[PDB]
Amino acid sequence: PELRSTAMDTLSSLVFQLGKKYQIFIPMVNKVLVRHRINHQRYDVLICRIVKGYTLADEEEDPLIYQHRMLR
Amino acid sequence: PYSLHLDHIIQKAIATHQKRDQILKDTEEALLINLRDSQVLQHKENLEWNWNLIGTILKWPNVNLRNYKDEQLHRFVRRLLYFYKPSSKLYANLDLDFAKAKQLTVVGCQFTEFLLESEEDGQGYLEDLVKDIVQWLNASSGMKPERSLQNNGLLTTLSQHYFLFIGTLSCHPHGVKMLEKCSVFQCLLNLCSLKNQDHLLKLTVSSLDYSRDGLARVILSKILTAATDACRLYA
Ligand SMILES: Nc1ncnc2c1ncn2[C@@H]1O[C@H](COP(=O)(O)OP(=O)(O)OP(O)(O)=S)[C@@H](O)[C@H]1O
Repeated sequence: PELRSTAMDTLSSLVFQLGKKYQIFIPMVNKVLVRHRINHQRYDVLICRIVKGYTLADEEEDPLIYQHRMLR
Repeated sequence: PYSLHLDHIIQKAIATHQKRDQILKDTEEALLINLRDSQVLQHKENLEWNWNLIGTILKWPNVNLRNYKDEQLHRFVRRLLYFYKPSSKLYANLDLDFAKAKQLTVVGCQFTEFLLESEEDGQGYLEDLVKDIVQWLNASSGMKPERSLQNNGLLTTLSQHYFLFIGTLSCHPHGVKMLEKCSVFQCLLNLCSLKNQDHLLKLTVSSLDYSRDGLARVILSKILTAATDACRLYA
């Protein structure tokens, strides 16, 4: 019950790289999330943009390309 | 797709191809936390809002202003409406090559479809928005004797994206009804005949939806049969 926030931040930073490749894992994690009433705001933003579409070019993108384009 | 018109076209084609052949609840608490952290209701200053959180409130499944009758959500949608209207001169004045330009347009499209997601409670905002859009387009097209010339404001600012809203208003079956409740299709029909502005026909011919039979194909046929030769070639 104490490692919830750090694991959710790590999970959000991991699913930021994965695009639609994480959509198969969402009903597996959602059981554990609703079982212990775990709410994370950035993870909610990311799965809202994963399940319902945001655009077509940003989903399933190489993360090194994003890090290079945001470093410049 | 780099653009946002072709993105909506491909998404609509994939959606109808999926629809031809066949989530969390968060009732009142997490919605209030998300609209609290969204920073819209705290201060009225634009460009300081958390637009990811706004997109997450507008694109969540079961919040649609029809089952959650809270006054804070009505304040939120009224502030977003007053920001997105071109008469208020807030969204329609930001120029191209902006830092956050595609995100505001995507949030605007999902907002004007979220307003349509409540077909019985979302008239008072949607009608005002589309009336302000057709007022701006009649003012800029040349249907008035004031100036009849604002090509320098449409071509370099985000106010050219107001066709995309009509685009994401044109896909749904309840969308064409609301679009014809105002004088939108007749406005484009009169827009088809003019000779000075060719960019507006490029904007309206690549935004509308021609999936079903209706008044959207009549505008396409009118551009294809009787228009400027360059616009006829592009159509
Ligand atoms: N930049 C802005 N963004 C959003 N609203 C603005 C902005 N500038 C002025 N406003 C005003 O805020 C109004 C919408 O606020 P409401 O939905 O009435 O919420 P409210 O807190 O009751 O507002 P007031 O000022 O307290 S009555 C707009 O229609 C304008 O009257």
